[PDB]
Amino acid sequence: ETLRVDPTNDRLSALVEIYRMMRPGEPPTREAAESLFENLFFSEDRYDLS
Amino acid sequence: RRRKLPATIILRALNYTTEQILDLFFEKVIFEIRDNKLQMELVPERLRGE
Amino acid sequence: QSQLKLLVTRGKEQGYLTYAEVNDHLPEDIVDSDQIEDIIQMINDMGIQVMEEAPDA
Repeated sequence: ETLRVDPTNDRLSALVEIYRMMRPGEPPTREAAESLFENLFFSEDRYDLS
Repeated sequence: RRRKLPATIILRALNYTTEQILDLFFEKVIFEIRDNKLQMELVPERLRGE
Repeated sequence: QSQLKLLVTRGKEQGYLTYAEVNDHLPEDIVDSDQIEDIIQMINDMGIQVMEEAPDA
């Protein structure tokens, strides 16, 4: 059902949608849409469970 | 803590195709079409409460 | 359709005025400081008819 209500279909649209959800303003690109998602749960300088 | 999104969008954001996503939560059921009919990989334990 | 039906059917009347609910069930770019006052104005005060003044606006 979750997939049934999912607009995105690949990785680009996913990262872009997340980018527009987090930072609603500037047009989502490639580097920004990726680096933003990486600096959320996949970077020591931006995420740490200690 | 922002607006809600389908929890499969992060999976796609982790480079997961829809087929791969389906093969990560659910158990698959294979059907065969042989001798002009429909067969099924029956699992007795799965028939509980049906 | 979407916004109207969801807002009306849900808020009946959401009891404690559950604000942190339907604001996510809205489109466009979120986290604004503009759309806020347009929801805290309709829910209470002029009840019943105000919920009919909301959609038309």
